[PDB]
Amino acid sequence: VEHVEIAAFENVDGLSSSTFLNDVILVHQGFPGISFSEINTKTKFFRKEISVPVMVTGMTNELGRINKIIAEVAEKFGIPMGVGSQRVAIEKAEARESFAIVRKVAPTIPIIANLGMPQLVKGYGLKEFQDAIQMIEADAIAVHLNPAQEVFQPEGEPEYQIYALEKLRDISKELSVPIIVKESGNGISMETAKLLYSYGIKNFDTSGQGGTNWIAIEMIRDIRRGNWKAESAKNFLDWGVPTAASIMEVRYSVPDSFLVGSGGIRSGLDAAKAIALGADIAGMALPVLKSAIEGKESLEQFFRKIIFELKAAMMLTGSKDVDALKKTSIVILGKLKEWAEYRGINLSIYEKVRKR
Amino acid sequence: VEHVEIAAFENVDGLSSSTFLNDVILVHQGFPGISFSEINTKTKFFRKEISVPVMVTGMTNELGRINKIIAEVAEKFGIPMGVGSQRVAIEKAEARESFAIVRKVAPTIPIIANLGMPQLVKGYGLKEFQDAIQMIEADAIAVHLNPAQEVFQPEGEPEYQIYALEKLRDISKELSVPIIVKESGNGISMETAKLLYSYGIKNFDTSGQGGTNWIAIEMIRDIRRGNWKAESAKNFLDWGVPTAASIMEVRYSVPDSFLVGSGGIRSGLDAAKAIALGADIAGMALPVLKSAIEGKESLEQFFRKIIFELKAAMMLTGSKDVDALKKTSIVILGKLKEWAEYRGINLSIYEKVRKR
Amino acid sequence: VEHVEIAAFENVDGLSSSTFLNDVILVHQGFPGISFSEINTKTKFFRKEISVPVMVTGMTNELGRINKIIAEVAEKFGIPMGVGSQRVAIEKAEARESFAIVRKVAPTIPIIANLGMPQLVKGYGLKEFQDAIQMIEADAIAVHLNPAQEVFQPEGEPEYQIYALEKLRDISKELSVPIIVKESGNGISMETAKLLYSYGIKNFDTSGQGGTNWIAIEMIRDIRRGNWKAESAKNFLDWGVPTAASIMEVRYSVPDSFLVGSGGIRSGLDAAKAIALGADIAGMALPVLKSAIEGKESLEQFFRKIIFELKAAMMLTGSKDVDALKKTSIVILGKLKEWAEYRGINLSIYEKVRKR
Amino acid sequence: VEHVEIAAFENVDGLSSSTFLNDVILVHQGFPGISFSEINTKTKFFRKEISVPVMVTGMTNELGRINKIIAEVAEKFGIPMGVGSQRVAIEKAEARESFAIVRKVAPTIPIIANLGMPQLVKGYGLKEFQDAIQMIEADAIAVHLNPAQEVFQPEGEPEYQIYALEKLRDISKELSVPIIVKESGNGISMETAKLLYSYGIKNFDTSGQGGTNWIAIEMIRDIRRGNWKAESAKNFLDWGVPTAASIMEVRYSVPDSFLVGSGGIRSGLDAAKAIALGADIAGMALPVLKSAIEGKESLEQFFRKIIFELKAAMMLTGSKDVDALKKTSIVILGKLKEWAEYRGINLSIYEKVRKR
Ligand SMILES: Cc1cc2nc3c(=O)[nH]c(=O)nc-3n(C[C@H](O)[C@H](O)[C@H](O)COP(=O)(O)O)c2cc1C
Ligand SMILES: Cc1cc2nc3c(=O)[nH]c(=O)nc-3n(C[C@H](O)[C@H](O)[C@H](O)COP(=O)(O)O)c2cc1C
Ligand SMILES: Cc1cc2nc3c(=O)[nH]c(=O)nc-3n(C[C@H](O)[C@H](O)[C@H](O)COP(=O)(O)O)c2cc1C
Ligand SMILES: Cc1cc2nc3c(=O)[nH]c(=O)nc-3n(C[C@H](O)[C@H](O)[C@H](O)COP(=O)(O)O)c2cc1C
Repeated sequence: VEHVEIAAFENVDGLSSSTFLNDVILVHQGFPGISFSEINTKTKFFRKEISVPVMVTGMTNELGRINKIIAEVAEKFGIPMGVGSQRVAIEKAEARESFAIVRKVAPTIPIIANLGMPQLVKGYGLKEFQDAIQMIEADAIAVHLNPAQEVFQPEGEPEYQIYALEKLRDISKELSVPIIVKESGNGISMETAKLLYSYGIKNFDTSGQGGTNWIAIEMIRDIRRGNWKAESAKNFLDWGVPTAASIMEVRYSVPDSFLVGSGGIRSGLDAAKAIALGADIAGMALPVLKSAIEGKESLEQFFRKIIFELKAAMMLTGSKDVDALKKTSIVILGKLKEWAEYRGINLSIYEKVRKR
Repeated sequence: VEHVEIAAFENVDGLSSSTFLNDVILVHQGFPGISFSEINTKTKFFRKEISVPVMVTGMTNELGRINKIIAEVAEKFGIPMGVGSQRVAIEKAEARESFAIVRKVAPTIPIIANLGMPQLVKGYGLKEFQDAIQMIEADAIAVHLNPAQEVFQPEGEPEYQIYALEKLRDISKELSVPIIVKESGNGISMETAKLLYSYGIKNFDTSGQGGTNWIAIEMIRDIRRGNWKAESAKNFLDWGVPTAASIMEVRYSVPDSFLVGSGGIRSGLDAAKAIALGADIAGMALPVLKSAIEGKESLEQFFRKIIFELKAAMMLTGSKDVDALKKTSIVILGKLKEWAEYRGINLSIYEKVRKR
Repeated sequence: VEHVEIAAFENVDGLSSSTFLNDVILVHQGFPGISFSEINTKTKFFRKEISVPVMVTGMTNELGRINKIIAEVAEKFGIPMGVGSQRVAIEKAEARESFAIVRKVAPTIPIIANLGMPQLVKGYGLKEFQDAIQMIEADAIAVHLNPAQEVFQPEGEPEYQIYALEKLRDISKELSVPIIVKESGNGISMETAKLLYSYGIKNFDTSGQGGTNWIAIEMIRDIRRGNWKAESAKNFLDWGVPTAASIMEVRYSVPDSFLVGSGGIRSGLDAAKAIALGADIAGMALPVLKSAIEGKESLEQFFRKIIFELKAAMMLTGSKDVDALKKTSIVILGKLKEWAEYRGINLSIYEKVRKR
Repeated sequence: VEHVEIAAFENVDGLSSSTFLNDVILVHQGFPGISFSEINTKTKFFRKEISVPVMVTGMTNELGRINKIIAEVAEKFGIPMGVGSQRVAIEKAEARESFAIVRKVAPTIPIIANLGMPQLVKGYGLKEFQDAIQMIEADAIAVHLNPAQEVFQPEGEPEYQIYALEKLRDISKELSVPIIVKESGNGISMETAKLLYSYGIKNFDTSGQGGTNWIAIEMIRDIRRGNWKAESAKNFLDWGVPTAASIMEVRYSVPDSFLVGSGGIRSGLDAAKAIALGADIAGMALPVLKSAIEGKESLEQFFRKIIFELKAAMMLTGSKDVDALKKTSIVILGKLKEWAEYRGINLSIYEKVRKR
């Protein structure tokens, strides 16, 4: 598919965009108070325990073999996996297999189902959610927001009438698993998290700018068909809430949330920063795709590296476990500091909130 | 004409200058609450409704055909258009046509007459103003300030005594249509807006630095004649109030103003930022000229793009209409923030005023 | 002489240093409320009136012809002129003419004698000071501080003991003309100004970093002799109080001072900024020397250029005279803002002070 | 030895790291109030007086000759010298000489022993400490922290259980000399300083980032071995507390500490800055190694240069002695300013603490 081709092989990772993660420093503790072998990376993911506080977030036959590779490696490492949109599989019986195998190959890890928010204004509802969940015996379902991508694509247009949320709220009352609302690379602001929260959504995946740039992907699609919209997309390459800013806004405005910090997480250090900032876990998509494309051992080496990097940051902050990481001392500098200040985030009360 | 030749084909657009608009961020809303097709870009321009909150601002035989192109396309898109200085048409009856074509080809949109503050200093009075208006059946008249251009031009030297403002006030009480006071690239400060406001001026067009650089144009003219003033002009290339700062200072110092945010507006995103910051409409001149020179179809495509970009910023901020855009969430960072703080602009109270 | 050779023809103007004047913005006024021909640049210099608020500051047969040129042009333009150090003329009768000529060629302007603070640590006293004054019928005497130069020069080491100030205080009591204390490229701090003030010094010339870099001059002298001190000098190239910061410190700590704002003043805009910030007049040395070396007509053109640029800044700020310019609206940003804040300069009470 | 090979000949000094000392400005005093020849650089180092407030910090048969050169030059200049880790000398009776020579060739200066904190959880205790000290007749012992280096090295893992401090605390009551706790290039934070202080540690050596980058050194070791941990070390090159930030944090959090400011000290201006910021003395390692390798006269010239540079900064700040330097006027700007602010270092109570 053209989207996968562009994302994996063109220069669109963080193109003219920023996570603001470089504005976050984890304070080095020269006397850690622990040994490396005592570091415990285990944490809760709803009703299950996972081995490392990171998930693979959703990415849409050839698509099913990447999904297979990702799922088996995720299972091995005890990390949760989101699948990409299950709309095609809801509609076409054939496509059901390229999702199913996930649970054949990953019996124990949390698996998160996926449908787009715009589908809720287009006839999708309780049944479809139940089908997407059943299809992979999912432990949760992610509902994704991608208005920026939809705005810049040749075809169709974004529809996010409030009805979607009213329906989602109804759905949440009969679903057997939790709902996560996630972005797709442009981030969740406090106004959006408060709005979602007001309809009963308590679980968020920031998916901020700085990682996969979908506006850049549509720019490329546009250039490829000589569409003038490409020039317009260029103006919006840096559009969105940066991941680090998104983590703060969501944690601040809904302190009881379960929070995935994703969008440009490219190292275990990035993952450690996201968690220390306020996330409960870090999410990754694009670098998982690129490694899985190289093959199973490449993705295994990828996760070994991400996990080493995470434990390195844990060790060097004297953080024996994830709960300790979430309260370790940080510095916030530069644009992220200015962002937080303008946005009314009292850093003093932020600190308190991130640490509880 | 030399000035048009230099503006169109030399490197004078934003030369060593800045709008400060890069310090303005529109907060992305992942659940916009609207569909793209419900976005309404209509707004008021004095007694008329326009289709988009953007105007072409004034730009001075061959200058009549560019005006004709601009005017038929502005009519098509339902956007207001200011003409360039009518001085030559007051002084020569034969220059009237290159303005009279405007109303034949654009019978319904607001059309804004144009005379200089220099003409008012020099004994233009009511009749000249009435004649400029009648010549194009104008819906208002813009009076331009260009002391910087006058300072640096090979020939002549500016006069801006308060007697001209006494004249303007006298004229305004007998005119059939409102007066807009606009700059020409170097922007309107709070002192200047307040002074004008004390003389009954309520409508402003910021025309701040960052776009067409008239000091740069005169520097080039000076270079061309081997005039030593070109070195002095170079020291002044970054002179003036940046467009974003000017929007802020005028809205802050005259809360009730009708305000055009102009000077370096080059995209529908720039336009959306200017309006969200505090302008009622965005103005553009130079890129409209450059597209009109290419032709009617080039300029039609230019406007479709501006409009698409505007609506994309409204969609992605959850702004269903121009009133909502005016109150959407922003971040102010960097030098603009330092500018505002130094100039006594409480950013807390600024938010209140811009949202009303 | 080697110092003039290096200053005039090597890369030492602003080398790795900064005036901080780029952090000072004069607020553009689109309706100035004055005309260009009514602008009055006349100001006071002790008991004389000068035509422009700028002086040539001191610069050390061939040295007497550059002085002669500078003096005749300064007389022509009505601007005060400091001579360079008169030590050699106190020490040798023959060296007197290369100064004396000054007063033959420049009978009316203020002329400022020059002796070093190192001469006061070394046994110059009243008579030597009187002789320096009489030799050129000076209207004031400058005593220069150059400890950085002395530190890094190949030969010898600085002495700035307190008895030299006791001596200056005593001398000042029997002198017929005022004493100005000036630096030589490294700027005057509030601690230094307050100390000088406690001994009766009322008149200061900032000579801050960002213009002529004397540490760079000595570095080059050191390099030219294979002297290892060159590498040490390199580490101190950005040593000193930037001119803009020095102006603020002296104005704030000695509000009643007469203040020359100098050190890196390279245009009439620089000069206008220095005065707006708090100086009574601006000072220049190096670019005058460079022009003088090309000849009298070149220097005449240089002054015409400086004056035009000063009047342009006055015009475009609506400042009818120097007193108006001193209270015109400014913006302070960036490092200078941070400098001022850290040094306890409340930017609100600073405004009050500079405006009186 | 590989670590010396890499430190001395690869690009690892300040690689992707920063001391933050460029954010510290010493205020120039154009009238110093002292002479160069009167400047007194003597200061206390526990029970001894040293000639200059700088030490050589510890660096680990050809390792002995470098040590012998360093020690004899340090003796000549009256500067204290730390040795590298004595672990091998404890285990191997042959290695004792390459440390003991130090004391034959430097009978009078303070000599500082060295063992690593992780040894305390691996069998080392009072006896090994007494041994280390006796072997070189030490005046103090340094216990080093190098967790970041141990994390990234091919072989092994960092062990810093609290037991190590419990043991160290016991040892401290029976040792005949003081204990200094030092980092090794990644700096000491307030949490770590306060933790050490709670176990009785009063003496600290910041060894902050910006100088020798041990994560970089291990990265190169990993590269050379084809180890994938190299890619992970690259992610951590800028990890740690910058030297200037560490000096502020330790002085702030343990105001009566004896404090060595080290990590990236490369000139006497860096040393002066470190001292004025709040250190008692400055420490250097890498540049001493590099000079020692070139030979005795090179190292002699190096110290001459450092000392001249320190006295230059003392002269130019009007600091007659080390006590005066510690209270001289400074400006803190930029990232260091932001770091201190985030970390709750009230810059006003900081000023008091560092000046007492
Ligand atoms: C090829 C590709 C396909 C994607 N498809 C989906 C999708 O079907 N569902 C969805 O929720 N997110 C989708 N995502 C968005 C990711 O889940 C993630 O939110 C975003 O890429 C930011 O993370 P990253 O920077 O680690 O890639 C897709 C991303 C990629 C790269
Ligand atoms: C070629 C040209 C001619 C102009 N002539 C006029 C004029 O006659 N009247 C006037 O009010 N403004 C004049 N303008 C100023 C514009 O109206 C506008 O204020 C300024 O160029 C800043 O907007 P921009 O950056 O979008 O060009 C002129 C601008 C251009 C480029
Ligand atoms: C070649 C040269 C020689 C100087 N000699 C003197 C001196 O004799 N007396 C003194 O007070 N200042 C001396 N100055 C310092 C200047 O008066 C002035 O303070 C300094 O150069 C900063 O101004 P500028 O950046 O405009 O050069 C000298 C400067 C130059 C360039
Ligand atoms: C080659 C080398 C070996 C080192 N070995 C030791 C060691 O044995 N003990 C120790 O405490 N620190 C050791 N250090 C760290 C230094 O003492 C110092 O803390 C660090 O290098 C930062 O200072 P610098 O940037 O001036 O080198 C070593 C440094 C170098 C360059």
